[PDB]
Amino acid sequence: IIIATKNGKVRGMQLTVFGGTVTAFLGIPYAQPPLGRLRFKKPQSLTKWSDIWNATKYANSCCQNIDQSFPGFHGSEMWNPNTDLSEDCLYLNVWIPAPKPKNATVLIWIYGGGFQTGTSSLHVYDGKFLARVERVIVVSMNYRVGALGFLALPGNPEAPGNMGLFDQQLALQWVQKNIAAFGGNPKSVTLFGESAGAASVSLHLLSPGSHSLFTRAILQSGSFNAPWAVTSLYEARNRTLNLAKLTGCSRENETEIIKCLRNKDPQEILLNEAFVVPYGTPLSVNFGPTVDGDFLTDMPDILLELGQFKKTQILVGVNKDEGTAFLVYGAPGFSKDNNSIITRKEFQEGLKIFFPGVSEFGKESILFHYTDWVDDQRPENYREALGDVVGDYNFICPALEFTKKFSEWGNNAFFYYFEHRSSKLPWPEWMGVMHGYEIEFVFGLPLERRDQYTKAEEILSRSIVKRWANFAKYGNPQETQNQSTSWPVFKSTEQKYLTLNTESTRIMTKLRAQQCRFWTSFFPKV
Ligand SMILES: *[C@@H]1O[C@H](CO[C@@H]2O[C@@H](C)[C@@H](O)[C@@H](O)[C@@H]2O)[C@@H](O[C@@H]2O[C@H](CO)[C@@H](O)[C@H](O)[C@H]2NC(C)=O)[C@H](O)[C@H]1NC(C)=O
Ligand SMILES: *[C@@H]1O[C@H](CO[C@@H]2O[C@@H](C)[C@@H](O)[C@@H](O)[C@@H]2O)[C@@H](O[C@@H]2O[C@H](CO)[C@@H](O)[C@H](O)[C@H]2NC(C)=O)[C@H](O)[C@H]1NC(C)=O
Ligand SMILES: CC(C)(C)OC(=O)N1CCC[C@@H](CNCCOc2cccc3c2ccn3S(=O)(=O)c2ccccc2)C1
Ligand SMILES: *[C@@H]1O[C@H](CO[C@@H]2O[C@@H](C)[C@@H](O)[C@@H](O)[C@@H]2O)[C@@H](O)[C@H](O)[C@H]1NC(C)=O
Ligand SMILES: *[C@@H]1O[C@H](CO)[C@@H](O)[C@H](O)[C@H]1NC(C)=O
Ligand SMILES: *[C@@H]1O[C@H](CO)[C@@H](O)[C@H](O)[C@H]1NC(C)=O
Ligand SMILES: *[C@@H]1O[C@H](CO)[C@@H](O)[C@H](O)[C@H]1NC(C)=O
Ligand code: NA
Repeated sequence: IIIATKNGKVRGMQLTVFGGTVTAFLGIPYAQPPLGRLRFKKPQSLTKWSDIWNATKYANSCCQNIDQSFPGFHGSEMWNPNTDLSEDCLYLNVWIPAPKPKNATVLIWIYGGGFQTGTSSLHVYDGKFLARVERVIVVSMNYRVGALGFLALPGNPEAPGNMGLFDQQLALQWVQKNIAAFGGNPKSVTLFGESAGAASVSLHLLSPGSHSLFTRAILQSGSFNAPWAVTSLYEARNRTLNLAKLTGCSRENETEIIKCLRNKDPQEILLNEAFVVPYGTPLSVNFGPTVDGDFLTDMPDILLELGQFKKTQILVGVNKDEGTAFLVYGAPGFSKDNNSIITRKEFQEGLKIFFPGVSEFGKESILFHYTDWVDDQRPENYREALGDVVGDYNFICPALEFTKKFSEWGNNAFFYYFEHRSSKLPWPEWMGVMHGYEIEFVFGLPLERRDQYTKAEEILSRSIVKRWANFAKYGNPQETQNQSTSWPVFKSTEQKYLTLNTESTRIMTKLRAQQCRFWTSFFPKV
């Protein structure tokens, strides 16, 4: 029931899972609360406590703006924080198998949400199934988001940037110093995350300070080379200064600006974050990763291209309809409550939404490459094209390009294409296999029979869970016992990938070849 850590004792709680037992430690602090004069600073080491810390409920989520477009709708609200927002939010969770394992592989989850939102306490991130079923240890942490986690005055340690990434780093550090006491093997740590969490994972592969803190990496629908993932030094300052003007904190001394932003209430910072950009969408990564010179020593496209990253195996993948979720947050003619048949004029209006600072020719080039129809009279043509545009540009092609470049330096890489639409999916059918809806299969929620997933979904999650765990444990995402399709390595010549679905698991090649030649070779020029 009680584990002694380097900083003090913590008490867990027993959970009944599938006729077995999992020990959860929910809400272990891993840093000094980044409060007062610590706001905007890198996270500070925690002083010991003398009592027994009670880790029996999730801690506070970090301060963040909430998705409000669909009040009462489970499809959006399942992603909103489900614990109190507070700046006092630097906590982590541990699920260990019962009985206490001897030398168990550790899985460390990093949530996404644009670097502006998200929390480790969400139901779909519940690591008790992985601990029960595969006897791995699951760790997840809260990390600062938005301006409070990523506001940047580069060089200035009062606000250097990438704080939330250093939050993540300090938690991986905690697992190294402490996870052996829980029965974990610190020499066998696999990072996994989704969306901005997957982008985070890839930045840890790049950051020298994280290289000794994990073994392997899993990137679900995200990588640092995605266009939303890294803010420029120009942008980051313009955004910091714009936040300052918006809060009356403009000063000539940059340090005085920070001190001024320290005396504002969390809510005034949050209210003004959306408006630091003029191209202002609910899907703006207003404050995100930057080249700080500490976490990130150089522009990550350069480090990737020239082989400057941790050499290890990666598991990378994407969902079939990455882009559809984002169309109901602004694109004209779209609704989750109808089939969103849009016209040519509405499609073009959508490109202006999602490509705000792009030339007319750039937008026409997108229209040209995506509107050469197999049948021009099919009314869903423009609706599905805009979805593919947003998903190929923002997720599928950056992940493929990341996998190609990473594997060219000699490491094994495995790529998947997830094409199963959850039977319990509350969004309409036109949105397909949505961004974020593999997560529940990965965490094994379909393994609970009471949760009214189908039998085929239980088997798909069970196979996925096995492959994730075999990858974490052995660097090889096979399922070796149930005459499963063998998952080949992804090589930049042949570019083989594995499809994930309830019917047949297939090996295909060159996912989205035509679309990604456009996005990776032509569009960066425009
Ligand atoms: C850099 O920032 C300036 C200033 O941003 C404005 O003020 C902030 C407090 C916030 O409210 C933003 O939404 C504002 O736009 C940007 O300059 C503005 O640009 C728009 C059009 O691009 C124009 O209509 C405004 O009048 C401009 N305001 C000022 C004060 O110049 C600028 O576009 C940003 N980007 C770059 C590259 O400079
Ligand atoms: C699908 O719905 C959109 C959104 O309109 C809203 O949501 C509906 C479900 C319903 O509750 C309406 O009362 C709402 O207005 C429709 O987009 C609107 O279309 C009309 C007419 O074309 C236009 O006047 C509005 O400006 C549009 N609103 C936008 C673009 O935000 C769309 O037409 C619907 N399409 C189908 C095929 O049903
Ligand atoms: C939470 C996860 C990541 C699992 O799933 C989703 O978020 N969705 C699924 C359906 C509900 C919606 C929830 N989101 C709320 C606000 O969270 C964000 C703000 C800002 C930029 C964000 C996000 C999220 C991605 N980004 S983004 O990758 O940078 C991007 C930006 C612009 C165009 C395309 C992609 C959406
Ligand atoms: C920590 O928890 C101790 C034991 O509490 C036991 O477990 C919790 C979940 C409750 O169900 C409680 O009724 C049980 O006795 C407490 O005795 C102790 O006071 C707690 N410490 C702090 C600082 O809150
Ligand atoms: C755990 O495994 C590592 C190698 O992966 C080994 O060096 C270490 O001593 C092991 N600890 C145990 C078995 O307690
Ligand atoms: C104001 O600027 C001075 C030098 O320009 C420097 O001490 C620091 O950045 C600011 N002063 C304080 C007390 O923070
Ligand atoms: C393999 O098949 C058996 C049934 O024959 C099933 O009970 C088990 O869960 C499957 N294992 C995996 C890893 O899919
Ligand atoms: Na081309």
